[PDB]
Amino acid sequence: SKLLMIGTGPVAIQLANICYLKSDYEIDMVGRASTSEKSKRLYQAYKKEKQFEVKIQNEAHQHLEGKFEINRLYKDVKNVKGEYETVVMACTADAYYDTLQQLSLETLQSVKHVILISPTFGSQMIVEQFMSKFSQDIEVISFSTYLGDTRIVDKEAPNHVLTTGVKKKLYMGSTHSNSTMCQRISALAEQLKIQLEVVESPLHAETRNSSLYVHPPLFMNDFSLKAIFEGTDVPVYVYKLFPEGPITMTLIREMRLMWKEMMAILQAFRVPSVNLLQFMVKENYPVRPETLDEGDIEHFEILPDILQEYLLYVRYTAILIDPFSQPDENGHYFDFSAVPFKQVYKNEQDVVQIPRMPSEDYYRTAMIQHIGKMLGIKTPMIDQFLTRYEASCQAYKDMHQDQQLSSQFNTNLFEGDKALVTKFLEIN
Amino acid sequence: SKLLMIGTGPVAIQLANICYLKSDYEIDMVGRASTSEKSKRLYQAYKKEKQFEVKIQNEAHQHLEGKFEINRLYKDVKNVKGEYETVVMACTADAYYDTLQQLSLETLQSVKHVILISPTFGSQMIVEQFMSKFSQDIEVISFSTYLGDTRIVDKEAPNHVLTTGVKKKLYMGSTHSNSTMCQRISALAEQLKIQLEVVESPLHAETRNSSLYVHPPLFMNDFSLKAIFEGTDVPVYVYKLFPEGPITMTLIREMRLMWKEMMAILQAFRVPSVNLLQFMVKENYPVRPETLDEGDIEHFEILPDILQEYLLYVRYTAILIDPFSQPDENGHYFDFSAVPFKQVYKNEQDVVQIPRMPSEDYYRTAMIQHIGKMLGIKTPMIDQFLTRYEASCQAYKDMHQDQQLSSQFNTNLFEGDKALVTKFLEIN
Ligand SMILES: NC(=O)c1ccc[n+]([C@@H]2O[C@H](COP(=O)([O-])OP(=O)(O)OC[C@H]3O[C@@H](n4cnc5c(N)ncnc54)[C@H](OP(=O)(O)O)[C@@H]3O)[C@@H](O)[C@H]2O)c1
Ligand SMILES: NC(=O)c1ccc[n+]([C@@H]2O[C@H](COP(=O)([O-])OP(=O)(O)OC[C@H]3O[C@@H](n4cnc5c(N)ncnc54)[C@H](OP(=O)(O)O)[C@@H]3O)[C@@H](O)[C@H]2O)c1
Ligand SMILES: C[C@H](N[C@@H](CCN[C@H](Cc1c[nH]cn1)C(=O)O)C(=O)O)C(=O)O
Ligand SMILES: C[C@H](N[C@@H](CCN[C@H](Cc1c[nH]cn1)C(=O)O)C(=O)O)C(=O)O
Repeated sequence: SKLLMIGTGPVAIQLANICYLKSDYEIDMVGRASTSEKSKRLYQAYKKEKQFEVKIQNEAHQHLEGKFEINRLYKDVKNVKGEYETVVMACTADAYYDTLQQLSLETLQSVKHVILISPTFGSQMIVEQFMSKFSQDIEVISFSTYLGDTRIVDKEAPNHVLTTGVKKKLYMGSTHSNSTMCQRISALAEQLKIQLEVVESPLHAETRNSSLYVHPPLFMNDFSLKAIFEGTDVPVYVYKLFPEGPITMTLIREMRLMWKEMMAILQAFRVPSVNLLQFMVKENYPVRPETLDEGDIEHFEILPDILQEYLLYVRYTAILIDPFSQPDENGHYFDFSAVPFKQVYKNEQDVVQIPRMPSEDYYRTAMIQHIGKMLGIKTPMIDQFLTRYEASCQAYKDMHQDQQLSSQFNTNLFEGDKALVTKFLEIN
Repeated sequence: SKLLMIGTGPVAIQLANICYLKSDYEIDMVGRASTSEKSKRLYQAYKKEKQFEVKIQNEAHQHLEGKFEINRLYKDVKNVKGEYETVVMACTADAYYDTLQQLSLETLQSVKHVILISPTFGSQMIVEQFMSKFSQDIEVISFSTYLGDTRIVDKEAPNHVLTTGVKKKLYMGSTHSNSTMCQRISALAEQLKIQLEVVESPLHAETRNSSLYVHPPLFMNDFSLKAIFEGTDVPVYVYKLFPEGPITMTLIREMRLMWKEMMAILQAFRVPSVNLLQFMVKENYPVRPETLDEGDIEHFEILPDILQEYLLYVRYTAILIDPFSQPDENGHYFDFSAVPFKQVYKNEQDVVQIPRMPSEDYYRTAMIQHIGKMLGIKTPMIDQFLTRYEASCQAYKDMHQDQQLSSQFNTNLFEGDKALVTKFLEIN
């Protein structure tokens, strides 16, 4: 009956409301004031109101709203003490190791379940291997992705969040097939009316995330990298066609390639492959039936390389607008394409930060590169994504010697995580 | 020293100014008051001012401007009498036969040169065969296209025209290789600083028109045909992607197919094939080097079918905007794509007209279908374009029994033209 929620962002608050209303756990949450003015605003705000709040936008999601109070908000990870049966990781996947290793020996020995909300590929292996020094039979659970979109509308009230969308389908894998925990999640899922698919293992669920395959080619190329680190003369956009954005036959080739390096790795683990196009079309944003042939979507994996690229290119062109939106009187639809790049930025202590795109993709990609080596698999497109990103960081360093920079710029991070995957893989 | 110019549109007026300033011909022109309120406005306007005028927009085209007076404006074709050495066809290609057959026996016997300004594929054969009953050694000349863009700014002054663009390259073929006429055109071409390419025959020049390959798939499909004959709830556009316009993997397949049916026919006549993509890109509107690989443009004809379609699709997507135009401060370029469909319309005597797209493409396509049969070549995509167009006409007839309709709606036109090609082809 004790639960530790690592995160104080909108994901963590949404999940905390779910555990509050539909579980028997006493819930403690943990951010970082030792480290983050964002966490400190949240802590200060919760301290004042003594309540979090989830609101909703679409009323089909009633189950998820509610005002609530938790048992204990910890200010910083090191402050955590005592025993916790279940731990929920509602932070970024590149902090899972860093954050667990700060918990006490006493705390780590008590843990039976670690649930990973937004894992990358390989996150369960890292977390299973690290937890193995403390429990003997740790249960680790992976979702494909967070269940929807939650955000803070007002930065000044970060304890008040708004869930706007919910995903059509999530996946879920456990180190312990059909555990009590697994069945409790499933039951919970249908309370919330969220289609959930249970799959053989955590790895399997972690590969059912489109962003794995799409974010790296989209953000780790010279066009995107310039827009983020250097800036451009006129605004450019993530989803537009060159020169308005990065998308190009080249970019699409790099995506097919990285997709296949990935399906090589998953054949090794005997995990089914992903029909990337079907995923995209039947689970993210839909296109008109006239745009793509149902038989090409369905057989995507057996079709020729050039044809796969064609189909992908076409997918992106189809979503320049929202083809199901309400066109205005001139035949013009909503410019769904016009998503700006987030650029490098100085936090309130004047330190240069790299935004989540592509920071977190560096992490994801670095991990898949390291899995790759250990397994005897090639990854030249991955290697290329990383080279490009490492070069832009260095270039930023050379170009901005007078500015304070974050550890995100440094080489080569994730040693602990790499070691942990190394170790895990030796064993099986 | 007598020249007959058939046409009183802006093409004819531009060409008449050229002959006036740079030839030794007495120039007569001929329209149709028996038939056209457009021709009658022009005749009335010329009658009043006793002068035509070409103005220019870009000053790189000086040579082409000028005010001028011709020897005789005929009101109608049948009014033509006397002898003419040279005849210039500045009318639509589907009227060449109809209009020549109205001239007197005396006139037709005098003619030595017929110059065809905007021929379709097969136009020279039609005109050579028909002229063979009158001259014995008629010279027929074909250009790829008219030399640029001329228009009337003000409908009320249709004797005043504006040439806005000039083509990068035209082609030119004669039944009489390297004739005096051929050399006089070439000399004239460089006076005007218009790159001209001389090719082996008229047929050869007639296939160096992108519209031959592009207009039929773009306009003779259900989406386009609906927009023209029926209308749509919101405006749609010729060059946009579905659902904003017709362009679709399907449409692109139909274009590759019709392109190849065409290259089958041209192999028979031992005429070189057209690299459709190179034509498009290096001679019409240019795209950024990052959009297409130079090696793919260059080797286009030997590349796989699916890849050819990909490349074409990409070409069209690249020209949604003008990628060389001056983007505004939000990163947005000129919406070069937003060309409306011209719809069926009632002339001033309440008769329903079908616009040039796709009227003239019906003609072009009907001719290539007829060449096809006679030569023992397949054309199922052509047949399909025509079937579709014939069906929409009929549907229009069934749906608008209370409205006066033009002969453009009727089946099956061009018998004379077909017979003439039949005859020509038997002989060689
Ligand atoms: N709707 C969504 O926002 C959404 C949707 C899909 C997936 N996700 C993913 O789920 C995770 C949490 O989402 P969120 O919206 O709650 O984001 P967030 O507010 O940035 O939450 C991350 C939480 O972990 C902390 N943290 C620890 N180490 C961190 C590091 N290295 N970088 C950044 N934060 C770190 C953050 O502290 P501070 O608050 O002090 O920064 C915060 O409390 C993220 O990976 C996110 O990409 C979110
Ligand atoms: N810049 C351009 O406009 C341009 C560019 C490239 C190619 N072209 C082509 O060159 C030809 C002439 O161009 P234009 O701009 O001078 O067009 P236009 O004004 O419509 O000229 C066609 C001339 O021929 C007459 N005509 C005879 N039979 C006709 C028929 N069945 N349908 C339509 N007109 C007929 C027209 O009479 P009325 O004047 O009484 O209609 C007119 O005098 C057209 O085929 C056009 O597509 C034009
Ligand atoms: C913003 C960041 N990542 C999103 C992905 C957001 N990507 C979509 C993808 C997309 C493709 N076409 C239009 N939108 C977007 O840019 O809004 C997520 O994990 O759900 C996050 O975790 O909050
Ligand atoms: C309008 C008609 N046909 C044109 C073709 C015009 N087609 C272009 C082609 C195009 C492709 N992308 C943008 N424009 C257009 O629609 O303006 C010609 O023969 O030069 C004419 O003869 O005057």
